[PDB]
Amino acid sequence: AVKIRLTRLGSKRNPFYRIVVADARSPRDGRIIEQIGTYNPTSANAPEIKVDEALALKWLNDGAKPTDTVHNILSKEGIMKKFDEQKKA
Amino acid sequence: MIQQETRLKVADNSGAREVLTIKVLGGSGRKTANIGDVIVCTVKNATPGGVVKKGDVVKAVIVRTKSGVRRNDGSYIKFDENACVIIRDDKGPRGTRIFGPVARELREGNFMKIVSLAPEVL
Amino acid sequence: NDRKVYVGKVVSDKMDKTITVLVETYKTHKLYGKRVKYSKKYKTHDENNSAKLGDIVKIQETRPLSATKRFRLVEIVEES
Amino acid sequence: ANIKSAIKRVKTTEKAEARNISQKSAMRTAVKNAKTAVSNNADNKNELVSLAVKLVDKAAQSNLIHSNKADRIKSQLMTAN
RNA sequence: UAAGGAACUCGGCAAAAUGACCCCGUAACUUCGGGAGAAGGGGUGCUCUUUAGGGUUAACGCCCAGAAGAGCCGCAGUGAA
RNA sequence: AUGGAGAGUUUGAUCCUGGCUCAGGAUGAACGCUGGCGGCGUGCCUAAUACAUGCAAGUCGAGCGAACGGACGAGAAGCUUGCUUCUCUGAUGUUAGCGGCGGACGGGUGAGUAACACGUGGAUAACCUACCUAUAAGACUGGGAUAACUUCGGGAAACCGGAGCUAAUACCGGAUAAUAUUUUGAACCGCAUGGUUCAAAAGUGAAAGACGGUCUUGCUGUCACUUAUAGAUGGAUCCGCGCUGCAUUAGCUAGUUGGUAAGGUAACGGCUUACCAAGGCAACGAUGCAUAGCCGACCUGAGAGGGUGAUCGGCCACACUGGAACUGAGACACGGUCCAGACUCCUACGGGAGGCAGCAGUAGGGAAUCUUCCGCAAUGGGCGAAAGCCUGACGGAGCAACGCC
RNA sequence: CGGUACCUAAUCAGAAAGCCACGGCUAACUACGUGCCAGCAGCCGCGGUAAUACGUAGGUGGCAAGCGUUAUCCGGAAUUA
RNA sequence: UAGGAGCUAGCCGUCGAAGGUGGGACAAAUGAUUGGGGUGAAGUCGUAACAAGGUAGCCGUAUCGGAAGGUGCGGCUGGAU
Repeated sequence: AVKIRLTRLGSKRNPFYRIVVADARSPRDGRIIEQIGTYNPTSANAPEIKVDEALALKWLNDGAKPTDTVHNILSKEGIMKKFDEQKKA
Repeated sequence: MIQQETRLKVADNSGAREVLTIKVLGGSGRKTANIGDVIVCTVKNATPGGVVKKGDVVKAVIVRTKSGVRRNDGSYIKFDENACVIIRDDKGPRGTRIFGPVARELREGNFMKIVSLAPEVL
Repeated sequence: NDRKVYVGKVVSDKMDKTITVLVETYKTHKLYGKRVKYSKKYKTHDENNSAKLGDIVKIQETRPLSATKRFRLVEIVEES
Repeated sequence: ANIKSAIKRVKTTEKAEARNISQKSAMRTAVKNAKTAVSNNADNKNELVSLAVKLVDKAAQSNLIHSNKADRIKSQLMTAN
């Protein structure tokens, strides 16, 4: 379906993911629906989680699914933890 | 019953289409050839491209005659047109495909390559 | 909503309810900036042979009722 | 080096089309005769549709036909009805 | 007259093949006339409808058809010359 | 308006005019000669030439038949006191089917295509949509087969030709409600037509498993199932404009040109078919020819801008060729089917097969452009709760000063 | 990928730049042959026994793992004004 | 019975890709030989034009001569007396 993924950047052996929620029928670096935020877990300490969680309230409620690695940083950073009450509507 | 001056359609893909027979190999005075005999012949009509070119002097083997053969059990087989196949003087063909059916007596002259390539041997 | 509602003026009403209005405006050479008049007729379907000769017909686009019939009639002003 | 799906699909679509030419041919049976027998004000001039509008929605209740084609059927069927 | 098809012969000599009518099409070259029936293609019996021609027109009926449909028969329908 | 000078060149000697030439940048460059190391990109531009081999799309016992092996209590002992040699408890796995999904994704190529193809701006009162998410209708009934097993045959072959059998959440018949549907009236713009209640013959779903604990089940959680809305996806249809050149291409079309009726499409009509007038299209160069995927993008220009596409992204077209269909929500399907063709291959000669423009590799041509490389660890996708497999996508290594620091 | 990268120490001043002219354009010159010959050659041109230009060799010069040639688009160029 | 209806099958005619030729058209390649042009050497002959270049040019045209040139008729000066 339409789903959040990990679309990367950066030079050799160094990724810079900006997340994208888009269809699974596209390639991993293909044309998108929405580039929400970035996620650079590859640092010395931080995962550098920048998130604009306002639009997960839309797409996860009418068709978008978190998928098995983009699902559990939301359970880690707390993006879906705010959605936990927002899914409790 | 192929003699001097008859025209045979060519039944392979070597680039010849029509061939005119010059001699029937065999003995002195041998007048007619039939299925299985080797003739020497000119190409009177070639296919563009193709290995053999117009005006060449080749030898062929006769498959398919109109007055076909008698076999030992008194059965006969006739065809509707005279055809031939250009050979490589070791009884290999010069083309690579054979079109049309082919008489069984081609195996007695050891033309195994022709007999294999043909759609069904009759 | 609506559809596109462009204007024109007839040239030749074809036999049995096909009028052909004329649109023309002014395009430029962008290398030069000098504009020049140019024309592009967009053929309208007349529903009841409403438009006449001389009429500065304002029409409105539709989806194709036929092979050419992309536009339908709203406004007709005069006749010669 | 064709994989086992291509040799499996050709036989299951041999039998699935045998299930598709089961009912669609039986529907194209029905549009050959129940179409030809609803007309001309027959014995069942208004009751023949209880098999026709039955079966053209039997094609619509599965993946046999488009529903707008089933709407296209009732367009010319119930105009006669 | 099987198969072959000018291999005959000084030489395709002789024979074979073409042929009527209708319809389609037709080159180079030319003194603009022609070439030209160029070449090359297709059709043709009988019965019934018919809308309709030449009309036999009075009209389909009286014959060929206007010529279109649907059929029937034979290996072959200008079935011979 | 951060740019805009140049060097020479017609004599016996000048001014003008003129082309021509070099100085300066860049290249997927390549070649002669040279060559330290890292950090980096790019990597057949020719033959859309032909291909050996490897080899690249799968998926699930938590569907249910099978059948196999088989742990599993496993007797009496086979007395060689150790195995199962028997039975059934037989799991899990194997099979190999039937089954649902996927096959249209990822990947590759620019031949065709000078065009709505692409770009860009609109529009559908002509739009569709499996799965996903939410919304409600709810899951009644009967069910044969059917591979598997047995049986006959071919052929070294390959893989088939026949005889009886087998389960299902597979499958098919019976009635159930819906903005279905054509018959009767009240909304406004886009003439036709719409708009949301209307009110009516109608219309039919249907799937049951492993199981938390219960109730030897119940909301069916799981994951579906089929009925009426939506959200979404991508695609369709219709008009603006940007879109090569030749008149040593001017007269172009005749289902054409408008309309008239049937189709049928998610819808439209000349789209085809019977009818009507020759009309419609045109020098603003229709027509035709030749050439070329398009755009973003690159690049240098003071700006006026216009040339490249290896790049790197978005869209279109293609998958030996040329046709026809099936299935599927979505195909006229790059490792589906049939037909026809051309090439190639195996043969025990009876008939069998194959389509590297998926990734390396081979030959060819070329001046020349990567290892018959590694691993899926990450990501990302596929069916499955998950685990698992597939990754020749991807992430890396090789090799090259070809180029940047 | 990968014990690769990195860090420690030991190490010798260790083992490493190439190329075209030195005419005027343009900064980098002089001798041997050489006798319009070999040959260079971006335009003008050098060599006919005293060549800075050829070919032979030291300096330098332009700048570095490149240098030079070849071909290809643009500026220089307002010869599409 | 499987007779109707349908279906598999059977025929029967519309449209078909490819094919098969068939004529051409168009395009490219090649062809014994040839005839215009360019470059070199200008080997050769003549000296036409530039000096009123020994007997001013120039155009359109026409004719002869291998060519240069020869002449003739209209027009032009881009010419001496």
